[PDB]
Amino acid sequence: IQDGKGDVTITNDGATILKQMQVLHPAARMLVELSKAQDIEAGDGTTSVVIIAGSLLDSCTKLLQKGIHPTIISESFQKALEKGIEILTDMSRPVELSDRETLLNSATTSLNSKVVSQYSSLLSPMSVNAVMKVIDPATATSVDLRDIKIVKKLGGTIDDCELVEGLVLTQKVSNSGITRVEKAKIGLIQFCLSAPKTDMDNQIVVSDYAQMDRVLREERAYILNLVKQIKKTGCNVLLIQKSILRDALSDLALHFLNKMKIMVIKDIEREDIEFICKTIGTKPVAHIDQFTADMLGSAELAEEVNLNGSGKLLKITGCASPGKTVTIVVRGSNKLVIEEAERSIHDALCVIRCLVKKRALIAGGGAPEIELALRLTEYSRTLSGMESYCVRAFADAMEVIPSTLAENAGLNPISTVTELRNRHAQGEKTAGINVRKGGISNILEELVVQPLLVSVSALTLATETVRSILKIDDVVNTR
Amino acid sequence: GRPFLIIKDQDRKSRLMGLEALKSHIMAAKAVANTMRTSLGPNGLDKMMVDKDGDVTVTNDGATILSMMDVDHQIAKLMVELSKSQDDEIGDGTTGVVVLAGALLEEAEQLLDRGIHPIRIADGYEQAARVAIEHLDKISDSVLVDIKDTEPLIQTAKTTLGSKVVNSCHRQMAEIAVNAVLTVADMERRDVDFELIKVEGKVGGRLEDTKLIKGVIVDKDFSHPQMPKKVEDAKIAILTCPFEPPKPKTKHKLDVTSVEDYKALQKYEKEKFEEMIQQIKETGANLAICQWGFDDEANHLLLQNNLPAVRWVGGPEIELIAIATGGRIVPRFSELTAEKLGFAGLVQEISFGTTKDKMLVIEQCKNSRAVTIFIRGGNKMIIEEAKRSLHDALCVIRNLIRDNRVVYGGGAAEISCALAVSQEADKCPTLEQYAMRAFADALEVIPMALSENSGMNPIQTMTEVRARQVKEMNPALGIDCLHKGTNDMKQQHVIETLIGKKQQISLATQMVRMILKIDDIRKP
Amino acid sequence: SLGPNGLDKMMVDKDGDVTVTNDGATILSMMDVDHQIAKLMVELSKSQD
Amino acid sequence: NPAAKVLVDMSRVQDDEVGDGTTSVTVLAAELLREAESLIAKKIHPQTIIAGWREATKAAREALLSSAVDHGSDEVKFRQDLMNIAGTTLSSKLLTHHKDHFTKLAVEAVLRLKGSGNLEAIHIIKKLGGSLADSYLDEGFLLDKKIGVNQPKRIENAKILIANTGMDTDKIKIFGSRVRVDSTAKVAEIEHAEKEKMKEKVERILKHGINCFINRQLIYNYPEQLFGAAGVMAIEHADFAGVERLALVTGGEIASTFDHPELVKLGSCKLIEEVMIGEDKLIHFSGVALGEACTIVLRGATQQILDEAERSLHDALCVLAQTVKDSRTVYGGGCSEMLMAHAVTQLANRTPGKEAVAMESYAKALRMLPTIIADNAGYDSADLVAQLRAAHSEGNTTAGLDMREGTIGDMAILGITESFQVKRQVLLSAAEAAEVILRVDNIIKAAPRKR
Amino acid sequence: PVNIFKAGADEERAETARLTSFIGAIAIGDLVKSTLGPKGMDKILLSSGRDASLMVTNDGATILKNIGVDNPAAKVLVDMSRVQDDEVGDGTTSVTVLAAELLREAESLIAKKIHPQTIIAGWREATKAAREALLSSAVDHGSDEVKFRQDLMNIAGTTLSSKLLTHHKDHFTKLAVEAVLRLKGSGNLEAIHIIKKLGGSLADSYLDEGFLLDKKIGVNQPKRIENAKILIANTGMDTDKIKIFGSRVRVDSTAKVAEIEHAEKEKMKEKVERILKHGINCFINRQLIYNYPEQLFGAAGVMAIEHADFAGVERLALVTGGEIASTFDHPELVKLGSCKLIEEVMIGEDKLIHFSGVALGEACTIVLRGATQQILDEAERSLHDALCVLAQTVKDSRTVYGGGCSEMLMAHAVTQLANRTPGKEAVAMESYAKALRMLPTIIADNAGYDSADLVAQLRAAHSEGNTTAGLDMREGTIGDMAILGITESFQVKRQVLLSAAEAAEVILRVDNIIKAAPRKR
Repeated sequence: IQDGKGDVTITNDGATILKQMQVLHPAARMLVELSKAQDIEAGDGTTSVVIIAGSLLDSCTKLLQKGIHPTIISESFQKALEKGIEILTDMSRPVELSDRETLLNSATTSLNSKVVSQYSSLLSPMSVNAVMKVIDPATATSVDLRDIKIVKKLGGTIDDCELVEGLVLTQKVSNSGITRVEKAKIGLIQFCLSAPKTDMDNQIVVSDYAQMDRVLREERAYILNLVKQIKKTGCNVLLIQKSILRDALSDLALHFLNKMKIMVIKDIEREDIEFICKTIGTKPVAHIDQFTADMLGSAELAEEVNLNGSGKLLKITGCASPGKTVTIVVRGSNKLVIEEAERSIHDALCVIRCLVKKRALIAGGGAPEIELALRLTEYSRTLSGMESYCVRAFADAMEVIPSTLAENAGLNPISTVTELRNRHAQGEKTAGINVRKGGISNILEELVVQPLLVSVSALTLATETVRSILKIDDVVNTR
Repeated sequence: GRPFLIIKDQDRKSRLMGLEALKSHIMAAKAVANTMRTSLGPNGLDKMMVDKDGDVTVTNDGATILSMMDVDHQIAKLMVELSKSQDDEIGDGTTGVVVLAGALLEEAEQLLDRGIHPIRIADGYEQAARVAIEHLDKISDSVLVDIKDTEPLIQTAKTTLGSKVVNSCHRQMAEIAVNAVLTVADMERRDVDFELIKVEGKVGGRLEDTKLIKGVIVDKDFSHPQMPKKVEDAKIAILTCPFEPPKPKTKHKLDVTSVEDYKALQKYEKEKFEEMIQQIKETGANLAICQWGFDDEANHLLLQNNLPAVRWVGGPEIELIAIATGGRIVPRFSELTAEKLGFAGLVQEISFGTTKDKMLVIEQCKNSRAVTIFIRGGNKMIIEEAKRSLHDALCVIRNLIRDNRVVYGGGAAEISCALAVSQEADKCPTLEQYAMRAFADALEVIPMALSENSGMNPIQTMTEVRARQVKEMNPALGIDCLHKGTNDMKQQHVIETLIGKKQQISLATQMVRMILKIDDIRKP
Repeated sequence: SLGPNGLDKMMVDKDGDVTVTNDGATILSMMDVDHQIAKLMVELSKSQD
Repeated sequence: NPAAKVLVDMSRVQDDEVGDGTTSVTVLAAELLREAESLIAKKIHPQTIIAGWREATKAAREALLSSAVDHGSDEVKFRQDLMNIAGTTLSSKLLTHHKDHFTKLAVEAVLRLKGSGNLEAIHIIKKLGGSLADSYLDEGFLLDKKIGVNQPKRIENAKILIANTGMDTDKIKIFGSRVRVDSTAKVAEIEHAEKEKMKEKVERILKHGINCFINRQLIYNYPEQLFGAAGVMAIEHADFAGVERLALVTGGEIASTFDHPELVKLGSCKLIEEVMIGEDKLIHFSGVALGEACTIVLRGATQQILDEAERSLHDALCVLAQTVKDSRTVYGGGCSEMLMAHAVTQLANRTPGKEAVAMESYAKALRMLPTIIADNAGYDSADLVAQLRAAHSEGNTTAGLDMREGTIGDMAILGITESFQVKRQVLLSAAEAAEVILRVDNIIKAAPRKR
Repeated sequence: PVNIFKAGADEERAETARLTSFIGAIAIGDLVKSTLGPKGMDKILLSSGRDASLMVTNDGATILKNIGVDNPAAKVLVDMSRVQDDEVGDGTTSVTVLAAELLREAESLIAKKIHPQTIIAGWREATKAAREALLSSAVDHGSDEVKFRQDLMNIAGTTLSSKLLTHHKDHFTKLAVEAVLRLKGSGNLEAIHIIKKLGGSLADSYLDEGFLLDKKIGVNQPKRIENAKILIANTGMDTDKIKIFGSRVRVDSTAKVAEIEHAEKEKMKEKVERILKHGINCFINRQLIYNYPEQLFGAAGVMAIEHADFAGVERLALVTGGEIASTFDHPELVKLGSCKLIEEVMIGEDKLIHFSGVALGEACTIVLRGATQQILDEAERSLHDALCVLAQTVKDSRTVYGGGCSEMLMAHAVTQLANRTPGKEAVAMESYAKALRMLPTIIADNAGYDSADLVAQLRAAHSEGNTTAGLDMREGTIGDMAILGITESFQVKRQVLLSAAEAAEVILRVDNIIKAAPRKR
């Protein structure tokens, strides 16, 4: 993907792809918003969902030439959705968060459709370990992505993308002296280490020549004593929050810290400090009088580390706080592989989040669609009338996506459709499409699965979207 | 390597290739087929359209509609060509065949998105057309038509006029058309050339006035308007030369070297004139049929000779007069004799009253060969509509010259052929059943659009009619064409041509097979 | 417009606002007047109001 | 719009047929389409409307023919009906303002027809000025040409022969002849020979002993001088219509051969002399043999008055000829309409199903016409239409809207007789055009023929 | 005979003006006539200069909101729809299509050269008679709890037919009812909260047994509290500037400045202790707060909530039993908010704070986990309309009959009046009555039934005196809604008819459209 501007993007997830296009047609916008919804609730699967919606649209087109009224057509839509709920429910199974292998199968199947899919050997542990460090294996049923922050860095290779439970800082030690202390002491400051200024204007007026030297020495001693009270705890690292209208770091105090051998880092963003509180357990200090060991944490080893010859970045690790936050570095050839790895990791994370959220797994491959089609045909045959035609249309619409699965895998669509129809028509379920072999096979030994919520949301939102669209009948131009 | 001009002027050069080209084909063709939907066969409407020069022409004779369009895409021009072909072949289904083609390509575009080579679809369509035409020939019933029985032909034309406004009277036209065909037909050769019929129309009057005249009509008045106006049974002659003295077709310079030469020429001029008068008066023919006009001296002489004649009569009308009168062609008075003269039944002058036109009819007591059809109506649109409709009717009768040229239409043939196609296709291996079923669907497209055009609840109509004609087999159970119940077509008796539907099927199948193949495109 | 059964006038200003009324001054004021007698009479009806 | 062209063409067809009601058929078609758009806005199958109107129109035709009355058994009643219809036509146009002065005059002209069409036989002359009352129909015949010098100035009881001959150059029918001599004396001889050939031709014609002559083509100077040597009246080149009119009124022949001085019939008249008409000269032809063709004199304040006068009187002449052709008439405008509406309504009582509302819409569409007539008059419509519906529902089939005032009265005594043939044709044509235009489903404009 | 207008200034003082107004009005009417009855289909308002912003809507209020016109009559009707939607809710569609039909009547009448004042007077009298008849038929309830509840259920169910949410009517209408129950008879509209969270299904939505907040918490605030003593505040707490100005710090040494800083820290701690003297377990701040107050609060360890909303804090003060305070000298003269548990909840992909077991439940919070933003927007519009109708029917307990029942009732009453009325007015009123007959007709047209048959049957039934006769929209038959349960708000229909009457009055009394010369653009 490239726009009219300078940047370019490469993508393999339908959601973001749809995001890049902008179309002056309402239907396209409707599909884009549907993809947005599937992302927010699931994150992935948009690789298929919009095509499924278009399949249902062409399916109902033939009924529309048949003359069925849109209202009855909508009622059949609702009923087909309701039936498909239990049809999906049929071939599900309970899952466990203790066995890692089903979890890894879920993650890898989620990441079949990513550019870094061949790199699953290294990446499958990464996202999974990211998920456990956030929530508990016990009763959680609620996962936040903002518990996790990922840093983007150019250069390096994909092999350098690693997960650590520590805190990474993009800021640089302004002091070129002490830059690595093991078992150091950590501190955070909210206020500004500067000349004492008042809320209103402050004017240190001078009416004598001795007053300049007097005030200079007095201010030196003042800043000295403040930093002495700071050092009184024996701290070894100080973080100073980013400040505006005032310098959070003092040059004279900078020399003082250089003398006292403590790493100095300033200009830290306002928000993720709480992340830091969640990361290393540190607590802010807003006044030196407040200052106490109660808002001071402990660390094992923190250092400004090199990127193998690609710059220096600040890392913190080894803190005893049982935090629920993580971070991952990403390296690669150029920013494009960075975006690809980022989106793949995000898809894996959201997939595992939903899996723990709603613990219900459904086999992918080919068995689900063909089971849908078979059961829905035999349901259509049971309800004669314009209903029967609509339901047969539903049953024939679902086979579009597996036809693509055959096609884009270098296979004839119709032959594979016939084979899956025959195999699953004999009661032989679990018949999945094999991308590698190139045909229908037991999807269980193919390790191709996905959570129930993925397909449930897919078809439910598709059905409601189609119903709203057919409820849409007129357009008027506005400004 | 930097891009370089290989093809002359690649700057203004536009190429399309692959599945997207087929997408463009199918979308344009579906749009056209749906454009031409609402005039189907026995019952429909008429689409009105104006051309570049600002002429109003409306009909359901679909070929005219497609011909008078300044369309843009090539496939549509191909459609117009196909329509012209079918019209010049039969004259009915001028929209039926194009809607069928649109249906076939609907099926083609559906199966195309299933990932199959177009060769498969074309082969399936060809086999299905084979089966459909074979059964259509098995189901048509032979009609024993003789020279004294006309009722089946009357109902044939009556049904044919369905959806064509000429069904106002709906009865007399069938009779006059059958009579005209019988009078003009060459039975042994089975040949009827329509150049023998002067299809004419004049605005005003009513559709009741639609008549057949067993003779000829001429649109020239008396050379002497004071001369008596009407004659009963007469004898005519046809002279292909004016009444001027014979001058050769070689450049001639006649010297006059003496005054007595002047007297000789001024005497010889008249002497030739009255000599011609005596020649033509001797033969006894009442009428003279000339082509190039002549001088007023002949007019006054015939006034004193009381022998009617006309002048400036055009070529084809001269020939038709000669054909009807039974005589031969007399180039000059040397060939003039009482033998080759043509006997007249009666000749009379009319002016259409209020009008200032003059028009002579020749009605023959003895046998005739060239007849004339006259039209009275509402405007030139009415006149042209009646002309084209009756002309298509004449084409229908000419096709109907033979027996077994009729099968029950009104859409029932579509159900029957669709059923036969499905029955044959079901007992087949794969990779073909899809295309054949697609052809079957294209077949029942016609009754669906029929019921739509009638305004009947479509899907239930086709369902019930199909069940009725499946449980008991007959070629006569088609949907309501007169919309009054009685779907058994052995009562309504939609009586329409066999070869018309067969040719429509063949044309549609060949044309879709053709269009399926154009997969790579190039425009400037 | 004269009479208790008068037939009011509804018109638009230059900005796109709809005004319906029956009296003279409000009509004449927001009526676009180009001729100078027109403006004189707008003044006149406004004074009468 | 193509429908607009269709309407103007139905108007031209109705105009060429008879006239004086083209407006009526146009209005009726438009109003039918008004109810048509209304009913299709009530979502109705068009074929149903078409069939309903076809049956209703058939029934109305039968009823109206049943109401048709024949006449012409006598002279006074039939002539009175002719003045009636003439004046009724004059009401539709402006001629009403002096319709009386026209009416009887017009009647006489149609008397001179005596069983033949071609209104071109009737001649009309316009000159600016005068007055409409000053206009009158000639008691004879008129011609508009000029005469030579050596011809006389006043003649009577002339004998007339018509010709269409070439006497300008004596062009010999053979082209290619040429003089091949050397001495110009031979040229003088041959020119004297040509002049004497023309003299002998003039002798051939004059052998008929006619007293007056007309030739359809140009009378050349030498022919004119020879005629002056004879000293008789000869009329120069003219048209085909003029010579046909003269042959009708005098019973001569258009002669182009003159070897038979006694085998021809000579035109007859009694007085031929010019009349200085204001600033114009026209020759007066009184005592003509046959009073078949006539010349009408028109005068007016503006030429537009003359143009519309000629148009309207041509329309009136067409209607008069049409009613002379068939003496089947009906009662005045609207009353025949309203009784047809009554019959269609009675069918509506008999008409079940959905076609009933379509055909009753048809019925009120018909009933709309007298409403429009009343509106054009300037009188209340609803009261008159309801009251006259009551009147025609009681069997009083002769009452109707008064022509003099906005009241109701019998037109039998009022004198409004309506030509049955013309308006039955109008009804048929309107029905046909309406069904044709209603049979539409699709308008597709082609290219505008890019310049 | 002389030009008098500015370039671009137009005046049509003939029937062309009324022609233009009428065609614009019809263009309005047909566009919306597809959005009526239980058979309506929705429309799209597509944009090109608004950076491709689209909204799908069924209640024509937004439709007339998003379209302008040069013909001033169409804008007049747009403002009429504005008014109608300002009163209760759905019926803008009704009143607009009714106005279209009445102006079509006016077209037909002007087609007979009639002075319009006759029409005006006749319609005045017809409207008076119709309003009197409808009031005489005003059916009232509320004397019983079950009867009133079922009346509200019938009104809500009938109203959801006109919009999309009918697909889960039983899961929506009833739910909305309890919302207006939580109003406890208070006239406030701005207590119900509207929440849109794409993802999930309209059936996945629910009405929580409490309240929710969508603001960030302080740096160190507990995640969960029980039996919360709740206080709401609006002061500085942002280093609490003294509010006095024209006062300057002007010294010669910085030790004094240090003491001033220490003193301001102490003063802020004093403010914190002033607040804590009252004693709370949950604090609320309508606005932001600074790091030092946050450290003091963390020392206290209580819940501090920052940067709330004025309407939301008003709602929550109504809800939890407290009121907002700004001075804290009185641990004795304040009422404290109360809740059972305050916990954390993750909804959609957004973080909310959950009030469970609130001491009171006055205000309402309706979460919509729909499937698209546009469907969410139209769902919130529809629920706003439905809750407005619910509040109005709680206000006035009198109800009426729909399905044309009351409509044909007034139609037949006007019919009888016209029968006993002489002059043109009668048929005009009859046509006026016929005008009313078009309204249910179009409803059947939305269904696409045997129109004339149904209209004839209803007129016969109402002439017979069956005053509960209506149209069955489930099958296309004629029945009694008292069996079916099709009841509506008396106020709604009453004001619909009255507003339509006055709109027709003003529109018909126009004679000359004069469009001023455009300024520029």
